[PDB]
Amino acid sequence: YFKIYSKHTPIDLPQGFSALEPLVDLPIGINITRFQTLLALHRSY
Amino acid sequence: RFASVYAWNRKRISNCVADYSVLYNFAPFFAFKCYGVSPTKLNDLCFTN
Repeated sequence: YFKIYSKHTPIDLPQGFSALEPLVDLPIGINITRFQTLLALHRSY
Repeated sequence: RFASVYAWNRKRISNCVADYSVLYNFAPFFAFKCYGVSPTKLNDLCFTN
């Protein structure tokens, strides 16, 4: 069962308080052991 | 097409009405064992996944 949370707030991590909230609905059984981040550039590679 | 006991095929079911009568109505389905639930109450339950 998936679990994804997100939260956007104005400001490094400050000393404030914020709670993450569920955002999607993706029921699919996967033994997730990987994690990849995706960036963006303009060099056109 | 059914895969082997290892690398078994897995399919998620959602966003559709579930009529279980046709399932156990099949004659060759001799083995039908339920854990944590009874066969008579499958058609009246609500499922999240």
